Amino acid sequence: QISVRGLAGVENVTELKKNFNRHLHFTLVKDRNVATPRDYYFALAHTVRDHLVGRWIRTQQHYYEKDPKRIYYLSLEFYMGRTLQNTMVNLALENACDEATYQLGLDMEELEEIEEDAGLGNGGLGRLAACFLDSMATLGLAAYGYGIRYEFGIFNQKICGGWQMEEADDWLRYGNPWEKARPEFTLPVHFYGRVEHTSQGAKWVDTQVVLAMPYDTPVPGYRNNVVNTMRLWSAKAPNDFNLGYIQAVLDRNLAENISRVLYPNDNFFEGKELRLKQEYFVVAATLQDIIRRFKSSTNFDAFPDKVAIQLNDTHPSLAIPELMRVLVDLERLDWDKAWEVTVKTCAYTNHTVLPEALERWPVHLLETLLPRHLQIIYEINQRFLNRVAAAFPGDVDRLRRMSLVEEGAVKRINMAHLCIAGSHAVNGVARIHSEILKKTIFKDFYELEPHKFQNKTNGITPRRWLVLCNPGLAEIIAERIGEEYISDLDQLRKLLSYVDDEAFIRDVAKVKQENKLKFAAYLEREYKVHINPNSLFDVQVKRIHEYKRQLLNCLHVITLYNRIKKEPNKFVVPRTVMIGGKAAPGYHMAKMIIKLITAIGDVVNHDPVVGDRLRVIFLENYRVSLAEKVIPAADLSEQISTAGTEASGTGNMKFMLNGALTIGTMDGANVEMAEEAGEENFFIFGMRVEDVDRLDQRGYNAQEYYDRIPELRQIIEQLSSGFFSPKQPDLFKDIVNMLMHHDRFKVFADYEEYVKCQERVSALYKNPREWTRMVIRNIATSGKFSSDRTIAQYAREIWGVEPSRQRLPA
Ligand SMILES: OC[C@H]1O[C@@H](n2cc(-c3ccc4ccccc4c3)nn2)[C@H](O)[C@@H](O)[C@@H]1O
Repeated sequence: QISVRGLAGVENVTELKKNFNRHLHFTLVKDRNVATPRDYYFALAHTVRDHLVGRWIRTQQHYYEKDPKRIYYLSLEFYMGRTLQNTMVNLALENACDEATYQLGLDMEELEEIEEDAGLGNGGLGRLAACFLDSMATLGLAAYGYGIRYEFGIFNQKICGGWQMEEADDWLRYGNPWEKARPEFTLPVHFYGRVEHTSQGAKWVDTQVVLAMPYDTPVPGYRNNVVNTMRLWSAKAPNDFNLGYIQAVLDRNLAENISRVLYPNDNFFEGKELRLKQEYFVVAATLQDIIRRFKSSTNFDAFPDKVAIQLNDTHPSLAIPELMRVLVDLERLDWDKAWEVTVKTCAYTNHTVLPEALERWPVHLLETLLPRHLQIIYEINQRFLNRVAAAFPGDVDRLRRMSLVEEGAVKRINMAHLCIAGSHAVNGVARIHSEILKKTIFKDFYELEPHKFQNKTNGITPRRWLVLCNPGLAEIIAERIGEEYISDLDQLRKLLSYVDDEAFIRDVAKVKQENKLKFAAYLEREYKVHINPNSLFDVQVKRIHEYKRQLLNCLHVITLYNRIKKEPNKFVVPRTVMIGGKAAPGYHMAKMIIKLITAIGDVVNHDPVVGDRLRVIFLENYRVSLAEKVIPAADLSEQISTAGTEASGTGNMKFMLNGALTIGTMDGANVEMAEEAGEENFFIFGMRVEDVDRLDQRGYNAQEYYDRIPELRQIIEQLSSGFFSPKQPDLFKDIVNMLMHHDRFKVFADYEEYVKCQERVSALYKNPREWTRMVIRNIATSGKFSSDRTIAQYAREIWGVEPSRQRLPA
C-alpha cells in the first residue's frame, strides 16, 4: 500500500500464509470453521514471532563472541503497549503481512486491536524505559532491560456516573505470545533474617527465600537484525515452603504476591513493605544474573569496563548496597575496592523534584526486611560524611543536610542521597530540570562533586510515535526526503525547504483531517459519542495530577462556555476539548478533577445554544494504545504544568512530531522544544520559574486574582453554588477551597495569560494555511527529541560505549 511499510514479495506473502495456517492448526488447535478474530490474531502473532527467533539467538551469540560492555537498565516499570505492529515495522514485514492476511480474507488492523497493552507502567517514567529499549537495540548496544513481570499492570479505568472506577488489568488471561519463560535460570532472593559476625566477616543468616523466575521478551532494533532482551522476574515460592498440609500449600501465595501487582502511583511515594520487597526482588535477582554473566566471559577491577547499571529513578537504588554486599561478603573484596567498582558501575537518573515523590524509607522497615543492607548503608553514610567534613570543615548544617540518614520522629533513609553517593553520574531529564537539581535540591552534592552532574534531555522513539501510529504523515515525508530520517530524525530539518510548497502544505493538512475523521469515527463506534471533525481538537492527555493543572484547562473551558452564553450569536472557532488520564486510586483530589471534567461536559454538551461549537469529552482508559490513536488526531497540545514542576514531559514531544501546535508554560522540555522551533512558532504563556520564586517569597494570595478578575469570580461562584452539580450543590467544595486557600500550583496566577494565549490560538486556526505552515516548522525541528539522540548521549557520556548503525547478518 505505502512505501515505508516495506515490500510485499511473492515469496514472502506465500510463506507467511502457510505459516499462519500452520499455527492456526498446530499451535491454536483450531480450523477456519471455528476460529474467532482472537484466534486469527494469535496465529499472526506466532507467525511474526518466528521471524524474531533466528535474529534473537544470533544477536545473543554475537554478544558472547565479541564480549562488549553490557548495559543494564533497571526499572520497576516498562510501559510497552502492543507488540505486533512494532515488530512488523522493525522487521520490514508490515506490507507483506497486510497482503498475506488480505488474501486469507482478514483485515489486519482489526486483528491488531485484539492485542492487550502490556501496561507494566504508570506513565512517563515507564514509557521512557520502553522508548529507551527500542533506541538501544536500534543503536546496536548490548543492552538488557530488567524489571518485574506484574500479573496485573496499571488498572483499567471505567467511568461510572462521572466517577473513576478501577478494575484489574488481567493482561495475561489469554496468554502472552511474546514472552519466553526461562524456569531453568531461576534464582533465589533472600528476605528478613539476621546478621552474624565471624572471624571471616559478616554473614546474613536465617533468611526466608523467594525464587525469581525470568521471562524473556525480544526487543528488535529498526531493520538492523539486532534483537535485545527484556528480562522480567516473576516471584515463586520454594517447594519446601511452609513445609497443616493444605494451609502450607495455600500460603505459597504470600511469597508470590511480590510480583502480583504494579503500584498505581504517578509521581508519588507510598512507603509500603510490599513495594520495598518488589524493589529488592528486582535488584537481587538482576545483580546475580549480571555477575553470573560477567564470570562467564576473579578480577573485579574489570567489572566497570564490562558492566554499566542505569538506575531508573531511585526505585532500584538498593543495587548500590546489594553490589557492595556481594563484593564484600561473598567475593571477599576489601571495602575501598568494592566501593570503587560500585561507583564506576552505577549511574542514576532523577525524574522529579516534588518532595512527596522522593523515596524516604523508614529505618525500622529496612531493619526487619534487609538487616545487612542497613548496616552497609550506615557505613556508606559514615564514609561519605567524613568526605564532606574534610571538604567543608566546620559546616555542621551541611553534614545533616547531606546525610543519607534523616533524623526525626521516625528515622528514614533518603534513597536519592544514597544514589548520588554511589554513582559516577547523576542526570536530569531536560536542561531546565538538570539546572534546578544543581541549584536547589542537590545543591550541596553539586558543590562536593560537580563532575557527577549531567543533563540528558528525554526523547521518544520515532518508530512507535510516527511510523507506527501515523503512517500517512510518515509517507508524505518519505516522498520528499526518503526513508533515512526514521533512524536519523535530524533529517526532518530538510522539510523547512517545503514550508512554502503548496502541495506539501495541502498534504500535511490532508493527513491531519484524515486522522481526525478516523478518530471521530472511533469515538462513535466504541463509545457512541458525537463530535465535529471540523472543530479544533484541543487535547490534554497524561496522568491526572495537581501539578499538571488539568484544572487550569477546566477554567478555560468554562470561560469559553460563559462567553458563548453571554453572546450566543457571535462567531467562535469551534473546539472539541478532550481530556484524559488515570488518577491514582487513593488520590482524592485527582478523582474530584475527573468528576469536574465530566460534570462540565454534562452541562456544555447538552446546551442547545452552544450547538456544536464547544464539546468537552473525557477520554476513558488513557493508555499507550489510545495515545497512538489520539495524538495523530490532535491540533493543539496542552502542556501547562506550573513552571519548575514537570521534569521533562514526553507527551509534548509526541504531539510535536505528529503535527499539533503546543500551548505551554516554559517548563521541562517545552523550553528546548520552543528553542528548536522558534518561540514565534510556539504558544508560550505564564510565569517562568523565576516568577514562581518571586511569588513564593511574597506569598501566593489567590483571593487577589478572584477580586480583580470578574470572569474568574463568575466561575468560582458557579462551582460553589452548584451550577455544575444541581443535585449536590456542594459537590466541588474541596476543589474551590483548595484553589482559594491552599493551591501549591498557582492555577489563578496563570489564568489571565492562559486565556489570552488561547485567543491567539483560535485566531491562527481561522487561517488554515498559516496554521499548517507553523505545523511544518514544528515537525521539521522535532529531530532533537528522538530517543536515538538521547541514548547516543548516555552511551558516550555515561556508559562509555559507541553506538553502531551497522547491520547484523540476517
Ligand atoms: O523522565 C520521564 C518522565 O518521568 C515522569 N515521571 C516521574 C515519575 C515518578 C517519579 C517518582 C516516583 C516515586 C515513587 C513512585 C513512582 C514515581 C514515579 N513518573 N513519571 C516525569 O513526571 C516527566 O516529567 C518525565 O518526562
